[PDB]
Amino acid sequence: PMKGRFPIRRTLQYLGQGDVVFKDSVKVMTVNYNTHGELGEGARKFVFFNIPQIQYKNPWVQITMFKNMTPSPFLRFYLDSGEQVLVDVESKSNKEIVEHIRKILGKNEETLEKEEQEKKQLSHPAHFGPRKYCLRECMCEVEGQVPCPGLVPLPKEMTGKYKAALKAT
Amino acid sequence: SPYKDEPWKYLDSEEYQNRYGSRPVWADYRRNHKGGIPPQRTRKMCIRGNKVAGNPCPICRDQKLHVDFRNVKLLEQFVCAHTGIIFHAPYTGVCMKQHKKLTQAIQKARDHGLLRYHIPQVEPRDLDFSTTHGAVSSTPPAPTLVSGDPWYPWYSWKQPPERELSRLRRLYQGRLREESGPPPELMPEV
Amino acid sequence: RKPTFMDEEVQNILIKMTGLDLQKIFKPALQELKPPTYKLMTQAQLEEATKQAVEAAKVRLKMPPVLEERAPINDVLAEDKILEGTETAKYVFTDISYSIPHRERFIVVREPSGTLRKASWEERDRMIQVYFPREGRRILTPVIFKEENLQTMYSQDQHVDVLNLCVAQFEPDSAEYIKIHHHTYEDIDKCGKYDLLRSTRHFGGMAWYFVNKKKIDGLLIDQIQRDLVSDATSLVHLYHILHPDGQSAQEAKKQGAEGLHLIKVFAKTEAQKGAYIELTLQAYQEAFITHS
Amino acid sequence: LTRGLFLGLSRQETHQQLADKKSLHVVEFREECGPLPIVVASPQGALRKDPEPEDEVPDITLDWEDVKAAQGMKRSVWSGLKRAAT
Amino acid sequence: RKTRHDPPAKSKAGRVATPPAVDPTEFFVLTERYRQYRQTVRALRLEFMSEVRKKLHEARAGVQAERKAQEDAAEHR
Amino acid sequence: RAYRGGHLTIRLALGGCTNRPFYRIVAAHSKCPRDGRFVEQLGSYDPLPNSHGEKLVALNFDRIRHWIGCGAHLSKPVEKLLGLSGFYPLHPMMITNAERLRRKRAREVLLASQKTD
Amino acid sequence: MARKKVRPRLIAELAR
RNA sequence: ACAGGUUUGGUCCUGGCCUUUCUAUUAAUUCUUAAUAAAAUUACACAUGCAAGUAUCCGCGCCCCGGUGAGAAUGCCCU
RNA sequence: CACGGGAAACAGCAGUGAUAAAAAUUAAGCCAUGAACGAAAGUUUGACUAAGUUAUAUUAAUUAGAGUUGGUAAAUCUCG
Ligand SMILES: [K+]
Ligand SMILES: [K+]
Ligand SMILES: [Mg+2]
Ligand SMILES: [Mg+2]
Ligand SMILES: [Mg+2]
Ligand SMILES: [Mg+2]
Ligand SMILES: [Mg+2]
Ligand SMILES: [Mg+2]
Ligand SMILES: [Mg+2]
Ligand SMILES: [Mg+2]
Ligand SMILES: [Mg+2]
Ligand SMILES: [Mg+2]
Ligand SMILES: [Mg+2]
Ligand SMILES: [Mg+2]
Ligand SMILES: [Mg+2]
Ligand SMILES: [Mg+2]
Ligand SMILES: [Mg+2]
Ligand SMILES: [Mg+2]
Ligand SMILES: [Mg+2]
Ligand SMILES: [Mg+2]
Ligand SMILES: [Mg+2]
Ligand SMILES: [Mg+2]
Ligand SMILES: [Mg+2]
Ligand SMILES: [Mg+2]
Ligand SMILES: [Mg+2]
Ligand SMILES: [Zn+2]
Repeated sequence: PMKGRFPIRRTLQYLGQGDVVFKDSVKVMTVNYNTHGELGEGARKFVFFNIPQIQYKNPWVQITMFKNMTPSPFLRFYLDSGEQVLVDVESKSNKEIVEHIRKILGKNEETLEKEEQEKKQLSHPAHFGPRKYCLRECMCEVEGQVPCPGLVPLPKEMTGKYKAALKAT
Repeated sequence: SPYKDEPWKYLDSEEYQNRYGSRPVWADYRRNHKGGIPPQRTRKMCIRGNKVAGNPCPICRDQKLHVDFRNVKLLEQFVCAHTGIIFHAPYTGVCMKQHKKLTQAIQKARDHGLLRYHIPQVEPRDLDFSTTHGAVSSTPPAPTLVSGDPWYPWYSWKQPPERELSRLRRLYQGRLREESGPPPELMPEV
Repeated sequence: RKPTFMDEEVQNILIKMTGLDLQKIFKPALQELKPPTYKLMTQAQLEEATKQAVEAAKVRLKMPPVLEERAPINDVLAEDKILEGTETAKYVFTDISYSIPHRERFIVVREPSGTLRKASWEERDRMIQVYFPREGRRILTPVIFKEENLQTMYSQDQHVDVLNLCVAQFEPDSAEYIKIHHHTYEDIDKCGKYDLLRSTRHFGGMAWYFVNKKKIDGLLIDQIQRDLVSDATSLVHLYHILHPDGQSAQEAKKQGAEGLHLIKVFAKTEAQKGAYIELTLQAYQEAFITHS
Repeated sequence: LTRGLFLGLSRQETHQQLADKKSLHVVEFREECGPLPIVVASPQGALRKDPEPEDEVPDITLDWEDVKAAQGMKRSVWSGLKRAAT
Repeated sequence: RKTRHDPPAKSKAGRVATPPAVDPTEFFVLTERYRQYRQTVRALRLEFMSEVRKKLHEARAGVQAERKAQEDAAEHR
Repeated sequence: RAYRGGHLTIRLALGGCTNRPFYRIVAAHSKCPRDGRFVEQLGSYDPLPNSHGEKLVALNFDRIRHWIGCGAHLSKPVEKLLGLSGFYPLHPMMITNAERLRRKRAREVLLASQKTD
Repeated sequence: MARKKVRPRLIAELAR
């Protein structure tokens, strides 16, 4: 990327390196911030940097911006059970908010690592099929077993053409 | 050629040093093709029968070179020193028949330890080494196993009562087949 | 309470016995090379980077477990004489499930005689590899582990690689693993190539094998010639722990010395050839006094 | 092309010159050598004790061709062709 | 394979079936084996059925489930 | 595909090239094709002996009893295959075929010897 | 599933 | 893309066309054998044979398998 | 769409006419597997299995012809 102020924030690595995963009960995040004043530096930098990372990890969570409606920047979270979480940011920096958000509503490290651990067992190594879903495609790709007749031609005694010839004779 | 006894003798010979020198065999060979991009596949073979087909490949132009697993100096020239991967056919220019020979010879040589290749450090297969579990330790014999009796009563052959045989004969009369007795216990060999 | 390889006492002795050479433990391997990454660091940050490598080196130096020979499996679950000649080949059934550890899986073979018996260790490990493949393990026994091929690798001082192939291919408690490791340890002893496995993670295995075979004469001579004495006496200290009821360990309680005198105790008590040991220790002493 | 290549290569900055103008160590992290911090050049003279200011998001100019290739989107039929020796 | 609405063939329009012969002794023994075999498999099928009920019940309202539910609720407050 | 009815069944699905059969133990709706879509693949069954003279069979035991528990039908060969492993009692047709082999072999032995004398 | 161009077929119900 | 040919008396710049790489069908010329994979003009009209039976009568099954890409921006993912 | 009407159905395997630059056998068996039915021995199955045919592709070998030779782009002389 050439255009833009910070082209690095528009690459797949930057979108994927942000680790903030909301719980299944989080649906709506509303961010209000001001375009003037030194107090809103943390809020504006949070919108300019971290929000793309947050949305990429939570595709199903609505994120809506509102500019210059409240003198004090804040973040509002709407849960599934109607619960409202209000986060107040007036001097916290860009980094602080992400750490604060990750603790009130983010998922725990043990929960994330066990979630993908249970995902691994779906692609069981012992199965056969297409390359996109299974490792091997046939039993001939295992050393020791009878190889595919395409690569190594089979002995005549095992070919069905020879088997039928002797039965009819 | 009188070099089948020791193929590596030619590599240590003075003739090889005089001609090729320090550089590999395929250094002075250039492949003539149709334009800027060479075809991704070289000649299948250039030694068809007894006729040498045009400009030969580096290995098929001097017949004294033997592609075997004993000599490592020749096979080292076709393996990257740093990356440790086998050069493809377009990189050198050898014919496809000899390229297959090189890959098999290199693979055999690495299997015999004559050539060095990377060996990653591998963790042990299991986390806990316990032989206590019953999958590997011997389980107590079944009461029907020690006695020698079959595992189920109906596995063996039992003579039906004659009343039941008469009933079946009446039901399936006309289409009846010859009955048979108990099966032999052991089958002899022809 | 017999000594075991996992004890904290023996592990701490062997951890400082093998040493730590960053250059040798991190050697550029023959793989797909990628361009290096450069960054600017101060003096303080350089030590932080160095100590992280030390921690990574320690994890990379986890010695493989060493066990005794496994007992063969001879168990018959059931016998069926009705299927004596129904089939010619034998069926092998393997229970596959991602949740069951490989040590608890059921591998049961139906012999053509009709006997439902568990699979032996030789075939049990083969079946697990077939249905649960992993890097470095061949289904059939590679030709590299024949006696003829090992000598070719040994003549090319490939001892570190042979051990690394053996741990990946065979099971640590298997019979083939033991005979290959013992053969490798025997050969390096004959040629005095103990320097090859200095920073190698496999150094604990050969030291433990020597302390159980009562063959420390060769190893102690090399360490003194390498001017590594502080760890040399630790090796002698290890000997007393493993073999307490002996004349050498009795002297350590009688005389109650320290330093190089601990080697002198063994050199004159249980050492099979103490003439070289005492002379080399004498050679070290005079040289060290001159150096100091 | 000839003038541009020589002008660019003559403007190349070495590790030693970079270290001297920064007065900080330059550490080379080989990928095949693991996390071992190989040192290639040392700043002769005074060594600065003040660490470089760590920016969370660097401001650098990226070329779209480099990022496209890095993400695995260049699927031409001429980029990955096998060619002859150098 | 044919469909519902197509007409059948002409040559094979007279025959219906020709059951094979029945060995009296062999048929009775085979019938007896099946009666016990079906009985044994049915008990295993019901035993496996009860196992599935146990597994599903524990996943829904097991003791560990209540611990998990209370833990997240306690953390949220 | 939307089918009118059908029952869940554990069966063998053919595979491999000609003269080299290879069966996959799969569990799919009875009305779907033999190589068609399936619920879960359980194991494998190699019909040809290898260099060791073994016919490899793989079974997903904890999953196999799960589908049987929920009411899945079994075909003729999988019952014979499970019976050999010992998960199920020997199929009655497996024994009768064995007995027929002995009687045919016994007739073959007598017939050869009668001609000999 | 549905689309914005659904045509109200009536003969199928009439035949039923 | 590692690029190459071509504007002009001639140089630089801008800008098209084409070459070099791989796959499929048909055609021309040519052709010895074996094995494996695949088999494809046409939703045009069709001779003849066959493709759904089983079963102590009831019943169950009978484009399910298979075939085709005509139709519809149809749809994919998901509740 | 299919009550109805036109109208009298191979877009099941093999095969035929027409048409297109497009060219597989009017063949064998239910031995395996799959599906239907029977309590069951078992029966049916052009799905399939094993074969027939074709350089359409890949491999091995037993096999030798085609194209190009001003430049991009490997390569020639003598005549008309
Ligand atoms: K151009
Ligand atoms: K059949
Ligand atoms: Mg096939
Ligand atoms: Mg112009
Ligand atoms: Mg001109
Ligand atoms: Mg043609
Ligand atoms: Mg053929
Ligand atoms: Mg009835
Ligand atoms: Mg279809
Ligand atoms: Mg079409
Ligand atoms: Mg259309
Ligand atoms: Mg339309
Ligand atoms: Mg029809
Ligand atoms: Mg047809
Ligand atoms: Mg039609
Ligand atoms: Mg025609
Ligand atoms: Mg065609
Ligand atoms: Mg024709
Ligand atoms: Mg004909
Ligand atoms: Mg037929
Ligand atoms: Mg028949
Ligand atoms: Mg049948
Ligand atoms: Mg039934
Ligand atoms: Mg065929
Ligand atoms: Mg010509
Ligand atoms: Zn050649």
